Amino acid sequence: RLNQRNINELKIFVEKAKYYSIKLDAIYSEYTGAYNDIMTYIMTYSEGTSSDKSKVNQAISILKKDNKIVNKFKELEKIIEEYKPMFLSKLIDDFAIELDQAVDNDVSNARHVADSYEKLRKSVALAYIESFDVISSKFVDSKFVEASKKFVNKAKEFVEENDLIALKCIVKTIGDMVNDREINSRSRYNNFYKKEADFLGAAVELEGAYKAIKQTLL
Repeated sequence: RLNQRNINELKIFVEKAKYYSIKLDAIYSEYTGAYNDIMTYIMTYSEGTSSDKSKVNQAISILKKDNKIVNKFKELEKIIEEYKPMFLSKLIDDFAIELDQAVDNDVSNARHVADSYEKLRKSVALAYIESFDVISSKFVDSKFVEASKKFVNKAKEFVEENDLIALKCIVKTIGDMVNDREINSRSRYNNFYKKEADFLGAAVELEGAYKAIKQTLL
């Protein structure tokens, strides 16, 4: 009856986007060294600890190279094509432009490129939550829809603390629920991340609300 097609949509979204977090971690793992070389050069140059712009021109050049980072980001946008917020698309295009216009020895664009990269990485994690928000919204069940808004809001507070760590937990947690496996309410990071607990709280409320729906479709 009611809610089956809502459940199919969510199941199809979570499965399509199963690798969304690991593919974001791939961008981090590959480009973190480029980012730090920029951040470190700036702070070191900032205190008149001399100039080695080579490390920035190298950093910028490895970001630019073969459009790999832009296309890795465009892949993530397409994984959530049907639900992608406009806040993602603009930032990807703006970051492409920003990179395209980065010139050698121009250190201020560098800081800006670094800044846009960390913001874009965050937006990507926020874009998974957004998509979850759009799908969950469509459900005809007060409890699930109310559980979903708290889930979404605690997922966002978690992402503000650590985008990459939060995104990993969000994908897993919604992965587990949708695959009918018990949500684990234990902090996976032993409360090192202070927002994880509130998120898993919202998740086990969501979990009870999802289960009741599944009971209606038996």
